Amino acid sequence: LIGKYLMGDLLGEGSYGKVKEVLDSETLCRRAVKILKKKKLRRIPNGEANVKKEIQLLRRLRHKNVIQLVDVLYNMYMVMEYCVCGMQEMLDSVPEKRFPVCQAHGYFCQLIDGLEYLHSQGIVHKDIKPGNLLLTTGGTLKISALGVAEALHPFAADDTCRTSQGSPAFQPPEIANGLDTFSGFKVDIWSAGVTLYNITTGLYPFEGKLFENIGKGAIPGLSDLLKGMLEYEPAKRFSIRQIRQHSWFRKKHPPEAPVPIPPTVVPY
Amino acid sequence: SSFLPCYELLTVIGKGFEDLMTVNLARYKPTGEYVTVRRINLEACSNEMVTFLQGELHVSKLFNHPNIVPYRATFIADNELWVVTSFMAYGSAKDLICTHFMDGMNELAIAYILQGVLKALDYIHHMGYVHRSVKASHILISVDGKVYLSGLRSNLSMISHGQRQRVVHDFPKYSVKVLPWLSPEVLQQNLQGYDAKSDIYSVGITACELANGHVPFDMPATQMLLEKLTVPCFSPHFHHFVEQCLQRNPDARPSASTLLNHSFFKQIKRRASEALPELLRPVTPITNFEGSQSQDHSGIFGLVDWEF
Amino acid sequence: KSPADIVKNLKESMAVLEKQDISDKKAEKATEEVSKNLVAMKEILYGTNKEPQTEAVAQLAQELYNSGLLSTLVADLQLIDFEGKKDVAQIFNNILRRQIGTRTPTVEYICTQQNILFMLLKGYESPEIALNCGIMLRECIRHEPLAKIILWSEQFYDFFRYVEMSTFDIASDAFATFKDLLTRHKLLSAEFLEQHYDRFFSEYEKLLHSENYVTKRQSLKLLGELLLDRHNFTIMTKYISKPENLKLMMNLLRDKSRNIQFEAFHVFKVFVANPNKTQPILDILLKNQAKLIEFLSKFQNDREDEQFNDEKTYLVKQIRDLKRP
Ligand SMILES: Nc1ncnc2c1ncn2[C@@H]1O[C@H](COP(=O)(O)OP(=O)(O)NP(=O)(O)O)[C@@H](O)[C@H]1O
Repeated sequence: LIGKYLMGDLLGEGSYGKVKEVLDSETLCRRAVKILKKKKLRRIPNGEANVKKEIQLLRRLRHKNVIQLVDVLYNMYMVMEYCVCGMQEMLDSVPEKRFPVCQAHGYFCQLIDGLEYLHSQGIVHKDIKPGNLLLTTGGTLKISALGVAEALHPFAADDTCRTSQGSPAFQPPEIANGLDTFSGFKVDIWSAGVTLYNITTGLYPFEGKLFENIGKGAIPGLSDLLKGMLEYEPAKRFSIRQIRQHSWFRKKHPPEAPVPIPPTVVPY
Repeated sequence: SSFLPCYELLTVIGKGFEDLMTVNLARYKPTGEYVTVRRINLEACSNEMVTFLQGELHVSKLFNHPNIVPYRATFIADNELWVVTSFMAYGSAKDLICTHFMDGMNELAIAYILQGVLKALDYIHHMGYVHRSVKASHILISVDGKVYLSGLRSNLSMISHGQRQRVVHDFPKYSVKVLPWLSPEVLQQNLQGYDAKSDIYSVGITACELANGHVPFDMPATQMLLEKLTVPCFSPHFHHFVEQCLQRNPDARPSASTLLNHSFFKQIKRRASEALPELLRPVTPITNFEGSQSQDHSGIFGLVDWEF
Repeated sequence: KSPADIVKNLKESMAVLEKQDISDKKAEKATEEVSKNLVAMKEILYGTNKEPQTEAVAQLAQELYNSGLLSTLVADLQLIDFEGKKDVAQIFNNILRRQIGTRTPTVEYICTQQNILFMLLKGYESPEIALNCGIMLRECIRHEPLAKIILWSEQFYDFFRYVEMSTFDIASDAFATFKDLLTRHKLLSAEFLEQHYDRFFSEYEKLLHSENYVTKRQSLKLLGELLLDRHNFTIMTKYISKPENLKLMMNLLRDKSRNIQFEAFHVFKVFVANPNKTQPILDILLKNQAKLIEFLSKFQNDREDEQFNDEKTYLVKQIRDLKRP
């Protein structure tokens, strides 16, 4: 028990904390709690600050495709809406390590919806990747882990940015070089392009050490759409409008068996 | 039958929606007709709550059926939302239980009540909705036997993306009170989700509530979840009818339309209109609203400087 | 009986109901024929429980386009029975979402027959069809080219009346369509708000003064959301530069209602956070500096929210640090 929440089994454990399932004891709503060891945060550089920051953002954000923050409790515990699985977990469950085009496409349009929303709030996510994209039981994609996101100023003219701190593989060539100021949105787009590249093929567009390889700018075999998202020049790189209007996005692909989602409260 | 936003408010006849809603008997001053006015201080609702309430109105204007309470008018007065509906003089079936039939109702009376409910659910299930609040407090008996299903607020549509979904996964908001009446697969919130066959589980629950006079499972909410995940419990046919409603597997629970065909409904001869007033025998409804009897403590059911 | 058969009977039977004035016998048969066929259409498009037949749907769509029946069913929705009107909308909603390759054929159809959109719009004025007109318009406006046609039209401004309708069911429906048009297609709504600024906000201004509590509260919430969307940057900087808008926000801070004043607080913050205030905006804030500091400090001390407490704090500091260039 914690507030009106009683605890369940481990669902996952990223870098920051262990995530356990929870159950609202008054309403009976299935929820999830991010559990953060106060002392372990203090020794993650900017760990405390990243958390308070994410809590600030999630408190003023609301969209079908952004993860919902429900409550915050102390003594630390972030109560989140429940998701049955994260994207990377599904990829990890099948030998192929990729989705059929029809499945991947739905996820990708859901992702564009969330990104468009967040950008319109001036949020630059900075860590778009399958491990950060979760799924409800109703197959709704939720962009999660706003840990390293940069809220732009409502009076900044541009989406100009300065820091990286996203996941190394999903980083663009602007960052694999320093640069000093770059469009924040176009960083999200390269990152979307690397996740789309992945969910569709099973492979990553860059190996690694890592940064030297990205800051040099190869497709396997949609292809036009992938080059556009993964442009080395941010100017020539697709805007979210250009993604929406591209024929691969607009096409309704014929739906073959998709990855079903891989195979907690009774004792308590 | 037009109405204008001018209503004499009287008796509190019920409450609801987290206690934000008062239910009033009222006199429509123009015509002299007695109706129900449902009122909610919107000042006390989140923007979301208002939207949720806005959804109930839409759905009600969509539904048209003889066992569904119709809404006659909706408008803003000052900071409150008012929904005008016909007055069901007997009250709800929860009134009748709590107020007089504390140890439960007569089996024939239950046969009519459940019949009306199944007819309405057949219609809403065919319209592509799931009710999600089937319970005795949402069953109104008219001034002359006509049974109505209410509680449209909880109605979720299964038509999504202009297509019909086999299953839904939506945990209903503002549902704390309803919890006991919800199917196991509503409550467990996993990958299978639920469908129209969840309200048939609630029919079985409502069946035990009418027959017993107390809801299945007053205990805390988590305890009834542990039990749901066992089941509650007269003519042989009725027991079996209940046993069918309450089956663990939804696919084995029969629909509203084929529930209609159960042998339990064979005992129905007259129509509920020519037999139900008689079955709620000891209880006489209220006719004379021109008296102090509407201001009696009992209620009316169960009678026997900026600088610019 | 085939899709072409169903469409033909439907087209014919509707012609009958439209016909000036005829025998009662034929109106009953046609009414039945309208209901019966609409049921069969819905059931082709949605299936039963037999999923939607891929091939019959193709056929039915092509017949609908050629028959003109899609335009007819909207215009003469009043002549159709209760359950049939619901079916019209359901059918409409479904063929609308039809998609072949990169093409969306029904959007293309309507683009050649745009009076369908305006007829649906005008539906808010007939109580017996407003709801189904609303349902169909909201679906239409999911599609960018259809939203554009409405936004760019003279009759768009009728929404300003439709949302002040004394029937809350229809008023709420109309405002939901209105909110949607302004917020879904983000590049379109900025284009629209740039171009039609003066007339839009002269009408919007009116809504912030509505005697309807729900109208005021909602127009204000919506204004805050518009102003903070980055796509609307240019619109914001214009809105926050006009003294009258500042006066209005400042005056709504003192309103009867805790909820309205909170919304005004959320527009008001935008005025203050501005680095590039114009002189008269600057001036009002200066004239009221001490009063603002006293006001904001006491402002709804009855929540402990935290984010809100942080917002007041940030604003008070903003106000204190005010000077002249
Ligand atoms: N038309 C009516 N005629 C007579 N009684 C009514 C009528 N409408 C409502 N009531 C009474 O008012 C009660 C509450 O109305 P209801 O529509 O059930 O609100 P609610 O929000 O669902 N309450 P709850 O069950 O706590 O969620 C009913 O159970 C009846 O007792």
